[PDB]
Amino acid sequence: DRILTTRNGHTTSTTQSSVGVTYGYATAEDFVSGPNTSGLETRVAQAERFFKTHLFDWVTSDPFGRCHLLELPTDHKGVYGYLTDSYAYMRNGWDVEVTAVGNQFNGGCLLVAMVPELCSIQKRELYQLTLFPHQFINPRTNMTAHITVPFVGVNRYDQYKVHKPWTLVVMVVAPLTVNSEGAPQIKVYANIAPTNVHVAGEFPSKE
Amino acid sequence: SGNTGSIINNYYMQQYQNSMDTQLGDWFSKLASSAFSGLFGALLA
Amino acid sequence: SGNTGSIINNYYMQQYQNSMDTQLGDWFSKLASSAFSGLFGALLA
Amino acid sequence: TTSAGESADPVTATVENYGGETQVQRRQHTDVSFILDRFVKVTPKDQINVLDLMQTPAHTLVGALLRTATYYFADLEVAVKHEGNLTWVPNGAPEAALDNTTNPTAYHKAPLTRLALPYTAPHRVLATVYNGESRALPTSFNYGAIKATRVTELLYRMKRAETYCPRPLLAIHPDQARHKQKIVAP
Amino acid sequence: TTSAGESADPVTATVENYGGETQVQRRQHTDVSFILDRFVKVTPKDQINVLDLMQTPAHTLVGALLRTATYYFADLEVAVKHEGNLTWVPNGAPEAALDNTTNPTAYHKAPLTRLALPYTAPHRVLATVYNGESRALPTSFNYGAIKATRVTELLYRMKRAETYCPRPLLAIHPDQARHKQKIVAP
Amino acid sequence: GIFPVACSDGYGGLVTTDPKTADPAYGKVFNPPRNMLPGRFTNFLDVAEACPTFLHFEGDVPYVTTKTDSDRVLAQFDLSLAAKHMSNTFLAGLAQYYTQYSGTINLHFMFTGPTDAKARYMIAYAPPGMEPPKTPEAAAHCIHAEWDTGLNSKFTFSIPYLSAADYTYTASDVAETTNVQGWVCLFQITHGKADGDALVVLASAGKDFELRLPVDARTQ
Amino acid sequence: GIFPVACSDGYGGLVTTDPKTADPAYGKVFNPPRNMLPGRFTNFLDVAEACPTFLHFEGDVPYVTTKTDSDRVLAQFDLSLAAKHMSNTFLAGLAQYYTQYSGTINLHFMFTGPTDAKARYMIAYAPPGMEPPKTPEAAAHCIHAEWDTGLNSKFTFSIPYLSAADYTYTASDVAETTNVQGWVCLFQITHGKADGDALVVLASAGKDFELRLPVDARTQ
Repeated sequence: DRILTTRNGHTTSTTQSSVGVTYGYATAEDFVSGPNTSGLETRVAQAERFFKTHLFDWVTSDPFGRCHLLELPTDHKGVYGYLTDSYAYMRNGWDVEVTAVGNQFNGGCLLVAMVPELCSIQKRELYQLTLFPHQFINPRTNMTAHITVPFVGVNRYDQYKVHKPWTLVVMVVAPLTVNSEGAPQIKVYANIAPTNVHVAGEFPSKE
Repeated sequence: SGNTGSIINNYYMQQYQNSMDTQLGDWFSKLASSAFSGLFGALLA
Repeated sequence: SGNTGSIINNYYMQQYQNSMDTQLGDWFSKLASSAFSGLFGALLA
Repeated sequence: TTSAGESADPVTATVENYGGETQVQRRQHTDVSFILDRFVKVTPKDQINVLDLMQTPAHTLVGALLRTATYYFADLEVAVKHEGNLTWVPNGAPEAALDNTTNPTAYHKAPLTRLALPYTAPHRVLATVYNGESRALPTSFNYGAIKATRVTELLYRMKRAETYCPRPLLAIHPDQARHKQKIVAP
Repeated sequence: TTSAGESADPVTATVENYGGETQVQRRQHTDVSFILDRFVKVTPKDQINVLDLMQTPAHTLVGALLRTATYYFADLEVAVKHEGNLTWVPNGAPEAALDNTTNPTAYHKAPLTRLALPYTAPHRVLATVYNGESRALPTSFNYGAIKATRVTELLYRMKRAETYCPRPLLAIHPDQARHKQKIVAP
Repeated sequence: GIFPVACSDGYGGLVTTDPKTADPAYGKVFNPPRNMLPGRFTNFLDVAEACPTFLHFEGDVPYVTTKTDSDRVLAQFDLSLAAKHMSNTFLAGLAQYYTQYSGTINLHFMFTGPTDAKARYMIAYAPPGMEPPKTPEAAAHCIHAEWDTGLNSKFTFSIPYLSAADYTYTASDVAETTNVQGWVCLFQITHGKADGDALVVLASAGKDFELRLPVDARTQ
Repeated sequence: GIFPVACSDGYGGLVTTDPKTADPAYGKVFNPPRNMLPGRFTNFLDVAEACPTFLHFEGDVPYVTTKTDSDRVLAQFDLSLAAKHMSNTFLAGLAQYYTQYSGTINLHFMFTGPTDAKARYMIAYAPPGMEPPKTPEAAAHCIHAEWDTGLNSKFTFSIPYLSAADYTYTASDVAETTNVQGWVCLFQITHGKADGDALVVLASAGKDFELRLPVDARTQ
């Protein structure tokens, strides 16, 4: 009864322990045809695929609130990051997918959250990270969390060299409790993908 | 409508009072109304 | 109509408010709307 | 858009010529009747002030934007902060008729007294420039004169404004690559 | 209600699950357009004050409750007690245009002068936080600036307020078993 | 003549919350379009009802640890929105700006233990009037509920709103130190090999939770 | 009794841009007739769109001279209405009295050489974010356009309005010296016996150019 294998473009991602995809803040995209671009935008369909990245190593000595904040977009050394140095104005959504593979005998949990415009946080502020598009990961139930968000922003197209709208945040809510039969150290990976990018305005070539 | 309490019409029209909004061509009320309730298994009385 | 913002009618009639204009018996909006556009020769795609 | 380069008919090579489309454009803030009917300060004399609109300065907004027109028609309403009593006089009366109170005085009501004046000129349309006597304007190009004991600050605005025959409008000359001034910021 | 503990879809185990029933609940006092359009005090400078809404303090009601939103749209009306004349200036004009009186001044009428300003920002929606330059907000996130001889107390309120993308809201930390403060009593 | 009025006395002062709108000064402003922009909320309760936020326990942690001894009280906190345990919750974030409330408060209980550790718990509501119960035998006579840890690992228990008056104060009294609105107690009844394992708790606004009478009592 | 009112506080001060009209004092004035009088304009953009006005180059001249060397940059000026090249234009005359604009800016390019001198040119729009291009090879990757001098001697290229925000400031910032709205570059690619010959340029308001929020920042 379960369709649990996502794909974006020509790359797939099958997980067998998906509790469900959480659509944050919208189920559909905004009007991409703005009046601040005079109709000179175009969709690049070849930017929609996953790209893997490493986040941290959740070990047993990590207390509450060992958070990790990577700003999206990060250094993409493929097709998507070519558009950052070749087009000035661009917009996109994201559909992140973090993995924390241990086994079903570890304990603890780590919250995953896509949060816009995130800087200067407190550890007393971490108690209310649930407000954002979030999805828990505990090894007793699942291994992945699959969050999808649209383009938010102050204005319709963005300059990603001077601005980073989203921030993938993973923090640890309960510490990793290994047992006699669990896994000692788990490593948190993530494959991130854009959704329906739209560039506008060609830079001159660097030559 | 806000924190207005007047039944009379405004004196200044609509565009010397506010800034007019422009269409081009909500969420958490739909999110809080799709909340699951009841139980998960076969209940008794 | 100007920089008025009142939906009510004026108190003073029309002739104790302004100076009445008299008929006897515009351009740059017609000039800017007759502007040529498109191309001059046979275009391609 | 390639054109006939000297016929001086209007051509607008729009942004659709290299792909794309145009948006809906609104021009209410550049209307000539909307941009001119707001108050502007002029310097007053002590008692007698002819209500000419070309004594508005050339650096202000609706003084430098009134001189865009060659011919203008506009009803004037003034707002003057004074002490004493302020008698308005129509166009072309003798200046000894400023003292008489049968002319439309406004008694002092604190702080200022604003009042709407009609177009009293004999001409069909006034003008901003005139080569008749080589100041260099006729004595008929005025809305009249106001006389008080001591006017302090009198303000003009011109409504139902019609303009004709545009003239050049000048912005100030940068000495740098671009005229960078200190814009407002938190 | 037993649930899927990690899917993060909303679940509301109501009070009918162990007998009973729910009552009609009214939420007018927690509406985002009702709770934000009331006056709040900010500290003024002497003359020039940019009308940014993020200079409201973090301890007050609609300053700590405006920071609940990431993105907000609201028309501002101010109420300022001053002496002299107070010129409002729109977004992004040079700050030398505060002295000119063609900009919308309000003459001194005792005791204070309240006036309704439009949303003059270029952006579709303003924001309360922005990671662009590492204060830490663009110069475009303002409703403009007001300049008087000496402002004494200027008050903000924000109406037709739309908010987007909520942020965490913090109450102060008790050191006791419960934060007991002296409530009002006869 | 002119229309006579009477400039009435006592009226017309500046009130900071009045429905009088100020006179405009600068018209004809058309905003950039904002329609169908993502993530809009209308009322602050819908954020508080659709998004649960953690609690606060001893050691600045949201989770409560299972207890391998004869004492079976996991947590026992008084029921107020100015409590110590409820302090970092978003629900008590906006209830710091009001005076009184009514309605249910959902508590969400997620168990984060391994697949071999099993336990069962209970949560009871002790209404005010006598001392709160210290054993799960004594707390069986409250409006309680039990659940055990299995496949679905989350439990949501809606705290009933029992009161004499129709609305109860969201600010616990400064001098009066008995907390006469109520206690809520959660225990463990047993656990199998669940030592050192956690139970992260959350709180949300209920289905019929609504606040009332906003004030500004300076953000503690 | 009489009709009671409340003389409200905060309202009624003199605002210089208000839609309140002053009370009359002297009525029954009939103007001389003015109907169908020639040369009337209604909005200031229609004068700015139907009448193009020259630019400003080095030497106080509107024309740009062809270059008989290896360097092929005729002109390279930043795109703002407070620029140095745009200064004597009527379009930047009335854009000195506003704060922000949007829309296209037409540039008109008339070639004034003899019938034996032939040349071809290009004009490109470099959006902000990196350095503007200095060669027509590097500027081929912009939103550019080329034309050569033949029978019709005038070329009109509409500058696109690309921006993040919906409206851009017509006043370049005093402290911020990067000019993050954009550059516009025009080159020559080749010329045949066109030494010492000119290319007079012009600027007009576009089809969808509209200004916004008038101020009075004293006529520089």
